[PDB]
Amino acid sequence: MPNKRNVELLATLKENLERAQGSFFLVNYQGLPAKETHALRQALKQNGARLFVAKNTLIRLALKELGLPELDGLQGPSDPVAAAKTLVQFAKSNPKGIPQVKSGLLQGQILTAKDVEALAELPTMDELRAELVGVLQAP
Amino acid sequence: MEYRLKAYYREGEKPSALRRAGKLPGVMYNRHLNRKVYVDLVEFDKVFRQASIHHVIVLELPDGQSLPTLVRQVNLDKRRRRPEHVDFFVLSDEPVEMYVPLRFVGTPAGVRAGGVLQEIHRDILVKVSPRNIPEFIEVDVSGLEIGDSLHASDLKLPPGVELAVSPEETIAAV
RNA sequence: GGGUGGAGCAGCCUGGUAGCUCGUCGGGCUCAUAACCCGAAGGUCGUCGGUUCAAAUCCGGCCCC
RNA sequence: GCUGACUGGGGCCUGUAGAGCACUGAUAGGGCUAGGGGGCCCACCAGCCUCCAAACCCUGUCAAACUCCGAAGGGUCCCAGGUGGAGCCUGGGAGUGAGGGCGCGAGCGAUAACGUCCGCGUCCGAGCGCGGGAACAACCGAGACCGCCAGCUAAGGCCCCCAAGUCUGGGCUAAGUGGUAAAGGAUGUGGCGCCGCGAAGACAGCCAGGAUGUUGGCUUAGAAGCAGCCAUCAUUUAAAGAGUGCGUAAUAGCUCACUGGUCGAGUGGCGCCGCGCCGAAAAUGAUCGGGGCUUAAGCCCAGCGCCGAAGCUGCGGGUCUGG
RNA sequence: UCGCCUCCUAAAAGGUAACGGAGGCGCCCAAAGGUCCCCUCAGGCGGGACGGAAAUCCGCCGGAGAGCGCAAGGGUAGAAG
RNA sequence: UCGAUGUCGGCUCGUCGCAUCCUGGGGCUGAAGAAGGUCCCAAGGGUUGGGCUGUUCGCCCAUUAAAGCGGCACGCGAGCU
Ligand SMILES: [K+]
Ligand SMILES: [K+]
Ligand SMILES: [K+]
Ligand SMILES: [K+]
Ligand SMILES: [K+]
Ligand SMILES: [K+]
Ligand SMILES: [K+]
Ligand SMILES: [K+]
Ligand SMILES: [K+]
Ligand SMILES: [K+]
Ligand SMILES: [K+]
Ligand SMILES: [K+]
Ligand SMILES: [K+]
Ligand SMILES: [K+]
Ligand SMILES: [K+]
Ligand SMILES: [K+]
Ligand SMILES: [Mg+2]
Ligand SMILES: [Mg+2]
Ligand SMILES: [Mg+2]
Ligand SMILES: [Mg+2]
Ligand SMILES: [Mg+2]
Ligand SMILES: [Mg+2]
Ligand SMILES: [Mg+2]
Ligand SMILES: [Mg+2]
Ligand SMILES: [Mg+2]
Ligand SMILES: [Mg+2]
Ligand SMILES: [Mg+2]
Ligand SMILES: [Mg+2]
Ligand SMILES: [Mg+2]
Ligand SMILES: [Mg+2]
Ligand SMILES: [Mg+2]
Ligand SMILES: [Mg+2]
Ligand SMILES: [Mg+2]
Ligand SMILES: [Mg+2]
Ligand SMILES: [Mg+2]
Ligand SMILES: [Mg+2]
Ligand SMILES: [Mg+2]
Ligand SMILES: [Mg+2]
Ligand SMILES: [Mg+2]
Ligand SMILES: [Mg+2]
Ligand SMILES: [Mg+2]
Ligand SMILES: [Mg+2]
Ligand SMILES: [Mg+2]
Ligand SMILES: [Mg+2]
Ligand SMILES: [Mg+2]
Ligand SMILES: [Mg+2]
Ligand SMILES: [Mg+2]
Ligand SMILES: [Mg+2]
Ligand SMILES: [Mg+2]
Ligand SMILES: [Mg+2]
Ligand SMILES: [Mg+2]
Ligand SMILES: [Mg+2]
Ligand SMILES: [Mg+2]
Ligand SMILES: [Mg+2]
Ligand SMILES: [Mg+2]
Ligand SMILES: [Mg+2]
Ligand SMILES: [Mg+2]
Ligand SMILES: [Mg+2]
Ligand SMILES: [Mg+2]
Ligand SMILES: [Mg+2]
Ligand SMILES: [Mg+2]
Ligand SMILES: [Mg+2]
Repeated sequence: MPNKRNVELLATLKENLERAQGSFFLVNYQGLPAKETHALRQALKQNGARLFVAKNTLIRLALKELGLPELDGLQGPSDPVAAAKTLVQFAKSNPKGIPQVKSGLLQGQILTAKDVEALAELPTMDELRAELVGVLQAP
Repeated sequence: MEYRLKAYYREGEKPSALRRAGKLPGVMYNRHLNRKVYVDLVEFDKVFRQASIHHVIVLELPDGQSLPTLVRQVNLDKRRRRPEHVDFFVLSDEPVEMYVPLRFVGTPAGVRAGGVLQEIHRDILVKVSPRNIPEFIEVDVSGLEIGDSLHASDLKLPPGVELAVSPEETIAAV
């Protein structure tokens, strides 16, 4: 029972569990289209942008284990910068070229339930929130 | 590493029956002792395949003993390659003769270009106390070039050792 | 038991290199020839596996005579 | 007239079987090295380096005419047991001097012959008288003085022919194997075993996807994986061989290496044993003695019974020989 | 092919067959015979003028493989030499 | 089996085997078709006339769907030659 050379060399490599704001992490269908989601195979020395391995490995016996415990999302089992470069790397989320790049289970640290209406399909939160200077604050 | 075999006792007991029950007869003897013994064949195999006389066996005798031994003679039935007796020689004060397997890091670490190397390759008989019992002895430095004959008077010789054979056999060849 | 440079044949035996003649080619001697004295090219030695660092040169099959 | 075959105990004699390599030779591989074998700065003539290559060094064998060893058995002598259609001695009468099969050990043969020739046993011969073997001189049982409508058994048998079990248990085979002939062959079958992967989840399948400059350098009207030689570069990786398949006016279109996914339990390989299967074609009409039989009326391991001969018992008689 | 001798076959006494295997004898020696006293091989390694693998010599080593008139076997240096 | 079992070839009459020559089935093909190649099933029937020679067998002529190989005391002389 040599038990999954992945579960040592690709058990997330015991890597990037804590790195990259160890909460909030990933979702949605390890991948349908090899026709419209490019930007692999070309970053001059390595990709480091798509996925590594093994959805099923960690979704069972990778416990809370150094993230930030929050709870609200969509369903069960099926990038470094947090909540900002969401759809600025891949997966434009319906159509994206191949329809229904659907969903998963997410939890960051504050009050996120649906998250494709508020933080996924390219919103404005760090530049459009400049409306707290004379709106609802100063007469 | 050492191994263990459970080594029951026996006096009469026509040996053809011991085979008919799956148990391998043998003998246990040394300078001060000789008794009739027999082991189970099945566990003997799983052990002796790696016991491979170079290594020591404890045999953990019934009668409360635990008697360490080196295997020295195995008469396998001429017909079917299957053993039909074991000679268990009891290690005692010091020293004995024995064979020790060799490891190879010699020249040119396997052969230069696959030409004339064709050396003498097996374990070797040594004389040593029953304590400095080496697991293997690496055939050492690889400066024995094309056509060199640096014979058995040769490599490392860990602490307990003796030229128990021809001081020069042919350890390295053409 | 034979199958070798174009023809004829030696070389196998005794396995570390295939050669004479004639033909051909060119030269020597002729006044110009014939012959003659000299070399030139060319085979891998039916073919198949093995041997050996080597075998047309050892071994055995098939082949054609 | 206790001397005999056979037997017990001893004492020496032997050179087979088996094994062995020390002699005699034969022998595979390596080492180390005369002499060749070929090659070099060549004749001072010796300078090395890798098939032959004697003796020697291990490492492995072979032998009727080799033996460092060597049983069992066999022969002989002594002391004993053995009173036997036994032994010995003298003498009278013969017949026989074509043997044969079987077992074991050989030789010739072809590790052929119901072959041939010795050896030791046995049997037919002469027991072609009796039971079994279907039938059948010599295989198994057993040495037939005669009589009996009595008994027990041997080989072999007990479903019917056909006497006695369709007897008892526990396994196996599905071929009519039994009622067969081999090298070999193979998801037949039933057991023992070993390794291999698997509940962060494997083997089936059903979901996805194998995209690069992509001309892969090189080939090349073009081979842009799939006509071929491939620097088989590496840009890598949920994954993707510049390509295992079909595709092919180079492309369009297509599939499999490989991960991931759903379902969620065993899975795939190796060896062994018992029995069976293919391999399996011959000459009038078929069949294992026949009919028939398949948890047997077939094979393997137990066991209980019974049947069964001219054998042994019983009863009666006959002679012969002892006492 | 035919008598004699040696080995094998010949199955550990003797004996044992075949157009089975493989070899010899039909002589020789007045010294090769009798006896007494002596002496020990063959090879192998070094050394040694003409001498080489060897002629003869010295050294050490060498339990019998030499020799025993001729085949083979048995025997044999504590002699048969 | 020698107080006999007539030895080859032909003729006549056959019959049986199948390891099939043709005919009817069939698989694979480097099977386009046609026509073959090869292996499988199949013994029901069929399987020619001539020249040569004692011949069997062969080799030829002309044909054919094809000119099958064996067994039967190399079938068959109380049937013939
Ligand atoms: K007596
Ligand atoms: K005796
Ligand atoms: K020897
Ligand atoms: K008489
Ligand atoms: K007899
Ligand atoms: K008799
Ligand atoms: K049957
Ligand atoms: K004298
Ligand atoms: K008669
Ligand atoms: K006759
Ligand atoms: K056909
Ligand atoms: K027919
Ligand atoms: K003829
Ligand atoms: K016929
Ligand atoms: K007649
Ligand atoms: K006739
Ligand atoms: Mg006696
Ligand atoms: Mg023997
Ligand atoms: Mg012998
Ligand atoms: Mg002894
Ligand atoms: Mg007496
Ligand atoms: Mg008498
Ligand atoms: Mg006579
Ligand atoms: Mg006679
Ligand atoms: Mg006779
Ligand atoms: Mg006789
Ligand atoms: Mg007799
Ligand atoms: Mg027997
Ligand atoms: Mg006879
Ligand atoms: Mg016989
Ligand atoms: Mg015989
Ligand atoms: Mg006769
Ligand atoms: Mg008679
Ligand atoms: Mg009769
Ligand atoms: Mg009978
Ligand atoms: Mg009878
Ligand atoms: Mg009889
Ligand atoms: Mg009587
Ligand atoms: Mg009875
Ligand atoms: Mg009985
Ligand atoms: Mg009855
Ligand atoms: Mg019953
Ligand atoms: Mg049958
Ligand atoms: Mg699967
Ligand atoms: Mg039963
Ligand atoms: Mg009476
Ligand atoms: Mg009488
Ligand atoms: Mg004798
Ligand atoms: Mg005898
Ligand atoms: Mg000498
Ligand atoms: Mg001698
Ligand atoms: Mg008559
Ligand atoms: Mg008559
Ligand atoms: Mg047929
Ligand atoms: Mg047809
Ligand atoms: Mg056609
Ligand atoms: Mg005419
Ligand atoms: Mg005529
Ligand atoms: Mg005709
Ligand atoms: Mg005939
Ligand atoms: Mg005949
Ligand atoms: Mg006739």
